[PDB]
Amino acid sequence: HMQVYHLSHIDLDGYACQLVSKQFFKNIQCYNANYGREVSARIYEILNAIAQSKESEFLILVSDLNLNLNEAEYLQDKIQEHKNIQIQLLDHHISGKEVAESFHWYFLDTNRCATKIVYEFLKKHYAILEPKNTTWLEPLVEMVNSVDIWDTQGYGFELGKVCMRMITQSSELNRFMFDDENRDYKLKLLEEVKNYLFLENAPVAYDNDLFRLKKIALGGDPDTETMDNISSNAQTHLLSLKKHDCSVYYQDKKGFLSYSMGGISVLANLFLTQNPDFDFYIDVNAKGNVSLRANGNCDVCELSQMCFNGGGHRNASGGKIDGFRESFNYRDIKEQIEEIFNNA
Ligand SMILES: [Cl-]
Ligand SMILES: [Cl-]
Repeated sequence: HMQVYHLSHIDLDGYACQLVSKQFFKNIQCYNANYGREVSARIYEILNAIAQSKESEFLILVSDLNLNLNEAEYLQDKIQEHKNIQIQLLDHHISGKEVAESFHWYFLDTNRCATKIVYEFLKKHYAILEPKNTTWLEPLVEMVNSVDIWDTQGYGFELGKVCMRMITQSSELNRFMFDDENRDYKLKLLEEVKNYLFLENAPVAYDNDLFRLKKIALGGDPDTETMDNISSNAQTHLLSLKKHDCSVYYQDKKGFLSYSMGGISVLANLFLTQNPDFDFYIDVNAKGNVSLRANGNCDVCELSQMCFNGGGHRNASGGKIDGFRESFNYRDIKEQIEEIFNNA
C-alpha cells in the first residue's frame, strides 16, 4: 500500500493530470497550486503529511508546474532528513530547462502536455485500476494534448477548447475554502466528456449540455433552481461544517470569516438565514479588502469603520486591512482578523 501525493496546476492540463492519476492509485491525496508561493505551500503540506504518515512507501508526483532551483533543492534536501520516498516531476514548460538538468527526478518534455506525460509515465509503471476505462481515458488524454499544444488538426481539438473553458469557468465552488470539493466537481465534469467523445458532433453537443450538467454536479435541481442559488446553497452547506474553525467575535456579536470568496451578498444572506446564531459574515481577500454583510443583528457599517477604515450600510459594508499578509494557511488569515477584533 503506497501513498501517493499528487501536486498539479489548476487549468485543464493541470486537473486532467489528476483525473489520470486517480485512475491508477487507490491511495492518493491531491493538491493544486497556481503561482509560485502556492507551489511552495503545497510542497510544505506534502512533506508535512509524509512526516506524519504511518505508512512506509510514498510517491510524490508533481505535474504541470516548474520549480525554481531553490524549491527543487528544498524538495530534494527535505526528504533526506529524519520511509521510502520516490519523487517524479513531469512538466513541459521551457522555463524550467536549467532546473530540469540539475535533478534526475525532474523531467521536461516541451512537446507534450503534462496530462499526456503523466499518462504515459503511469501506464508504463502501474496497472490502471479499471482496465475498461482505457477506451475513453486515452482519447481524453489525447484531446487535452491537442488543445494544449494548439494542434488544430489533432484528435479532439475542438472539444478540448470547450473543456479548457469549462475548467476556467467552473468557479462555483471557491477553491481556497473547498479545495477537495472544488477538485471533485471539476474532475466529475471533465470525466463526463467520456460520454461525448464518440458522438458525431461532440464539441457542440458537450458545449450545449455543460450548464445543466454543472447544476446537477453541484447538487441542484436545474428544473427548479437558478445557478446562483445552486452555487450559494452548495457553498453554504460546506461552510456550515466549518462553524467552529471560522468563527470570529466582534464585541458581543459573532461572525463567520471566509477568504477569497469575492461577491458575498447571496452567499452571506443564505448563510445567516440557515445559521441564525451568527450576527455577521466577513470575507477577506489576498489584498486585505473586506466585505461585510449582516441580517439586521449587527451594524456592519459601524464595525468596518471601527476596524477596517471603511463604511457602507447597516447590513452591507466594506473596508481594507492595511499591511494585510496574504497566505494559503487559513489560520494565518484568521489570526489577523482576531488581532483587529481583539481591541475592538
Ligand atoms: Cl477553511
Ligand atoms: Cl461546525
